[PDB]
Amino acid sequence: TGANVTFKVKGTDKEFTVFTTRPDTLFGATFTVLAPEHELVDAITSSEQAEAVADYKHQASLKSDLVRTDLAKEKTGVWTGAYAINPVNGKEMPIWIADYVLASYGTGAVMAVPAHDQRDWEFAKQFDLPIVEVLEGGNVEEAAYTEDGLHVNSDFLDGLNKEDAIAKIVASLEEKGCGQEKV
Ligand SMILES: CC(=O)CSc1ccc([C@@H](O)c2ccc3c(c2)[B@-]2(CC3)O[C@@H]3[C@@H](O2)[C@H](n2cnc4c(N)ncnc42)O[C@H]3CO[P+](O)(O)O)cc1
Repeated sequence: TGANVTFKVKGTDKEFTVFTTRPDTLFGATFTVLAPEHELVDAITSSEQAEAVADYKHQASLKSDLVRTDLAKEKTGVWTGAYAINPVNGKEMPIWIADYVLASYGTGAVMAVPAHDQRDWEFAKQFDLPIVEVLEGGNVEEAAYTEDGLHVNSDFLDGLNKEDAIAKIVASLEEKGCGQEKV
Protein backbone atom coordinates (compact mmCIF):
# COMPACT_ATOMS: atom_id res chain seq x y z
CA THR A 1 0.00 0.00 0.00
CA GLY A 2 1.09 3.55 -0.77
CA ALA A 3 -0.28 6.93 -1.71
CA ASN A 4 -0.64 9.37 -4.58
CA VAL A 5 0.38 12.98 -3.99
CA THR A 6 -0.45 15.79 -6.39
CA PHE A 7 1.86 18.77 -6.95
CA LYS A 8 1.09 22.01 -8.75
CA VAL A 9 3.71 23.37 -11.16
CA LYS A 10 4.65 26.90 -10.12
CA GLY A 11 3.61 29.66 -12.50
CA THR A 12 1.25 27.43 -14.51
CA ASP A 13 -2.12 25.70 -14.44
CA LYS A 14 -0.38 22.30 -14.59
CA GLU A 15 -0.12 19.54 -11.98
CA PHE A 16 1.37 16.08 -11.71
CA THR A 17 0.85 13.14 -9.39
CA VAL A 18 3.54 10.93 -7.85
CA PHE A 19 3.30 7.46 -6.34
CA THR A 20 5.00 7.10 -2.99
CA THR A 21 5.37 4.33 -0.45
CA ARG A 22 6.25 6.97 2.21
CA PRO A 23 3.85 9.94 2.16
CA ASP A 24 5.08 10.52 5.73
CA THR A 25 8.39 11.85 4.34
CA LEU A 26 6.71 14.68 2.41
CA PHE A 27 8.43 17.37 4.48
CA GLY A 28 11.79 15.95 3.37
CA ALA A 29 10.98 16.06 -0.35
CA THR A 30 13.51 18.58 -1.64
CA PHE A 31 12.92 18.02 -5.37
CA THR A 32 10.69 16.05 -7.72
CA VAL A 33 11.76 13.80 -10.61
CA LEU A 34 9.78 12.94 -13.75
CA ALA A 35 10.62 10.08 -16.07
CA PRO A 36 12.18 11.65 -19.18
CA GLU A 37 9.20 10.18 -21.09
CA HIS A 38 6.60 11.72 -18.74
CA GLU A 39 3.79 13.47 -20.60
CA LEU A 40 4.22 16.80 -18.78
CA VAL A 41 7.94 17.35 -19.51
CA ASP A 42 7.72 19.27 -22.79
CA ALA A 43 4.97 21.61 -21.59
CA ILE A 44 6.81 22.78 -18.43
CA THR A 45 10.41 22.80 -19.68
CA SER A 46 11.80 26.34 -19.90
CA SER A 47 13.29 27.71 -23.11
CA GLU A 48 16.73 27.88 -21.46
CA GLN A 49 16.57 24.16 -20.56
CA ALA A 50 14.76 22.94 -23.68
CA GLU A 51 17.81 21.73 -25.61
CA ALA A 52 19.38 19.97 -22.62
CA VAL A 53 16.06 18.28 -21.88
CA ALA A 54 15.76 17.13 -25.51
CA ASP A 55 19.32 15.78 -25.47
CA TYR A 56 18.73 13.92 -22.21
CA LYS A 57 15.43 12.42 -23.38
CA HIS A 58 17.27 11.02 -26.39
CA GLN A 59 20.04 9.54 -24.20
CA ALA A 60 17.48 7.99 -21.84
CA SER A 61 15.57 6.28 -24.66
CA LEU A 62 18.75 4.34 -25.52
CA LYS A 63 18.95 2.69 -22.07
CA SER A 64 16.92 -0.28 -20.84
CA ASP A 65 14.91 -0.25 -17.62
CA LEU A 66 17.48 -2.58 -16.02
CA VAL A 67 20.41 -0.28 -16.78
CA ARG A 68 18.39 2.78 -15.71
CA THR A 69 17.43 1.45 -12.27
CA ASP A 70 20.82 -0.14 -11.58
CA LEU A 71 22.03 1.11 -8.16
CA ALA A 72 25.68 0.95 -9.32
CA LYS A 73 25.29 3.28 -12.33
CA GLU A 74 26.13 6.97 -12.02
CA LYS A 75 22.98 9.08 -11.70
CA THR A 76 22.25 11.47 -14.55
CA GLY A 77 19.59 14.05 -15.21
CA VAL A 78 18.75 17.63 -16.06
CA TRP A 79 16.63 20.38 -14.54
CA THR A 80 13.46 21.10 -16.52
CA GLY A 81 13.54 24.77 -15.53
CA ALA A 82 10.31 24.39 -13.54
CA TYR A 83 9.32 24.09 -9.87
CA ALA A 84 6.67 22.04 -8.08
CA ILE A 85 4.80 23.26 -5.00
CA ASN A 86 4.86 21.09 -1.88
CA PRO A 87 1.21 20.94 -0.71
CA VAL A 88 2.05 20.81 3.03
CA ASN A 89 4.03 24.05 3.22
CA GLY A 90 3.93 25.74 -0.19
CA LYS A 91 7.70 25.43 -0.73
CA GLU A 92 9.11 25.23 -4.27
CA MET A 93 10.82 21.98 -5.32
CA PRO A 94 12.84 21.95 -8.58
CA ILE A 95 11.46 19.51 -11.17
CA TRP A 96 14.18 17.32 -12.70
CA ILE A 97 14.07 14.52 -15.23
CA ALA A 98 16.32 11.54 -14.57
CA ASP A 99 16.36 8.12 -16.16
CA TYR A 100 16.30 6.23 -12.85
CA VAL A 101 12.59 7.14 -12.81
CA LEU A 102 10.64 4.77 -15.07
CA ALA A 103 7.71 5.94 -17.17
CA SER A 104 5.80 2.66 -16.82
CA TYR A 105 5.86 2.33 -13.01
CA GLY A 106 3.38 4.19 -10.84
CA THR A 107 2.73 7.59 -12.37
CA GLY A 108 6.20 7.93 -13.86
CA ALA A 109 6.94 10.70 -11.31
CA VAL A 110 8.36 10.68 -7.78
CA MET A 111 8.89 13.03 -4.91
CA ALA A 112 12.59 12.77 -4.13
CA VAL A 113 13.48 12.27 -0.46
CA PRO A 114 17.28 12.04 -0.63
CA ALA A 115 17.69 11.65 3.16
CA HIS A 116 15.74 8.38 3.20
CA ASP A 117 15.90 6.84 -0.32
CA GLN A 118 19.16 5.47 -1.71
CA ARG A 119 18.57 6.45 -5.33
CA ASP A 120 17.32 9.93 -4.43
CA TRP A 121 20.36 10.32 -2.17
CA GLU A 122 22.82 9.38 -4.93
CA PHE A 123 21.07 11.81 -7.26
CA ALA A 124 21.18 14.64 -4.71
CA LYS A 125 24.88 14.06 -4.01
CA GLN A 126 25.60 14.00 -7.75
CA PHE A 127 23.78 17.30 -8.39
CA ASP A 128 24.43 19.15 -5.07
CA LEU A 129 20.75 19.18 -4.10
CA PRO A 130 19.56 19.71 -0.51
CA ILE A 131 19.16 16.73 1.82
CA VAL A 132 16.65 17.08 4.69
CA GLU A 133 16.24 14.59 7.54
CA VAL A 134 12.65 13.82 8.56
CA LEU A 135 13.24 10.43 10.26
CA GLU A 136 15.90 10.33 12.96
CA GLY A 137 18.33 7.47 13.34
CA GLY A 138 21.11 8.32 10.91
CA ASN A 139 23.40 11.02 9.52
CA VAL A 140 21.72 11.71 6.22
CA GLU A 141 24.45 13.87 4.68
CA GLU A 142 26.84 10.90 4.88
CA ALA A 143 24.44 8.03 4.14
CA ALA A 144 20.78 7.75 3.23
CA TYR A 145 18.84 6.56 6.29
CA THR A 146 16.46 3.94 4.89
CA GLU A 147 14.90 2.71 8.16
CA ASP A 148 12.11 3.71 10.51
CA GLY A 149 12.41 6.30 13.26
CA LEU A 150 10.61 9.18 14.90
CA HIS A 151 9.67 12.03 12.56
CA VAL A 152 11.50 15.36 12.81
CA ASN A 153 11.34 18.58 10.83
CA SER A 154 7.83 17.48 9.86
CA ASP A 155 5.48 19.96 11.57
CA PHE A 156 2.42 18.06 12.82
CA LEU A 157 4.06 14.68 12.13
CA ASP A 158 6.87 15.22 14.67
CA GLY A 159 7.28 12.45 17.21
CA LEU A 160 5.13 9.94 15.33
CA ASN A 161 6.20 6.55 14.00
CA LYS A 162 5.67 5.40 10.41
CA GLU A 163 2.17 3.99 10.79
CA ASP A 164 0.86 7.02 12.68
CA ALA A 165 2.55 9.60 10.46
CA ILE A 166 1.23 7.90 7.31
CA ALA A 167 -2.34 7.95 8.63
CA LYS A 168 -2.04 11.59 9.65
CA ILE A 169 -0.44 12.86 6.42
CA VAL A 170 -2.88 10.94 4.22
CA ALA A 171 -5.80 12.40 6.19
CA SER A 172 -4.38 15.90 5.70
CA LEU A 173 -3.81 15.36 1.97
CA GLU A 174 -7.23 13.79 1.32
CA GLU A 175 -8.75 16.75 3.08
CA LYS A 176 -6.98 19.28 0.87
CA GLY A 177 -7.84 17.16 -2.17
CA CYS A 178 -4.22 16.53 -3.20
CA GLY A 179 -3.55 13.01 -1.93
CA GLN A 180 -5.06 9.58 -1.41
CA GLU A 181 -3.92 6.11 -0.43
CA LYS A 182 -3.16 3.90 -3.42
CA VAL A 183 -2.61 0.17 -3.90
C1 LIG B 1 6.35 -0.46 2.01
C2 LIG B 1 7.13 0.28 3.11
O1 LIG B 1 6.65 1.26 3.61
C3 LIG B 1 8.52 -0.30 3.53
S1 LIG B 1 9.63 0.78 4.53
C4 LIG B 1 10.59 1.88 3.42
C5 LIG B 1 11.76 2.50 3.84
C6 LIG B 1 12.46 3.34 2.96
C7 LIG B 1 11.97 3.55 1.66
C8 LIG B 1 12.70 4.47 0.67
O2 LIG B 1 13.27 3.77 -0.42
C9 LIG B 1 11.74 5.57 0.13
C10 LIG B 1 11.72 6.71 0.96
C11 LIG B 1 10.94 7.80 0.61
C12 LIG B 1 10.17 7.75 -0.58
C13 LIG B 1 10.10 6.61 -1.41
C14 LIG B 1 10.97 5.52 -1.07
B1 LIG B 1 9.19 7.04 -2.67
C15 LIG B 1 9.04 8.56 -2.56
C16 LIG B 1 9.24 8.87 -1.11
O3 LIG B 1 8.55 5.76 -2.50
C17 LIG B 1 9.05 5.13 -3.73
C18 LIG B 1 8.98 5.97 -4.57
O4 LIG B 1 9.57 7.16 -3.84
C19 LIG B 1 9.73 5.23 -5.85
N1 LIG B 1 9.09 5.28 -7.21
C20 LIG B 1 7.78 5.46 -7.44
N2 LIG B 1 7.55 5.45 -8.74
C21 LIG B 1 8.75 5.27 -9.39
C22 LIG B 1 9.12 5.19 -10.78
N3 LIG B 1 8.11 5.32 -11.81
N4 LIG B 1 10.40 5.01 -11.09
C23 LIG B 1 11.33 4.90 -10.12
N5 LIG B 1 11.02 4.96 -8.82
C24 LIG B 1 9.72 5.15 -8.43
O5 LIG B 1 9.66 3.98 -5.50
C25 LIG B 1 8.45 3.99 -4.63
C26 LIG B 1 8.12 2.68 -3.92
O6 LIG B 1 8.77 1.67 -4.61
P1 LIG B 1 8.11 0.15 -4.53
O7 LIG B 1 6.57 0.19 -5.12
O8 LIG B 1 9.06 -0.84 -5.44
O9 LIG B 1 8.08 -0.28 -2.94
C27 LIG B 1 10.80 2.95 1.25
C28 LIG B 1 10.10 2.11 2.12
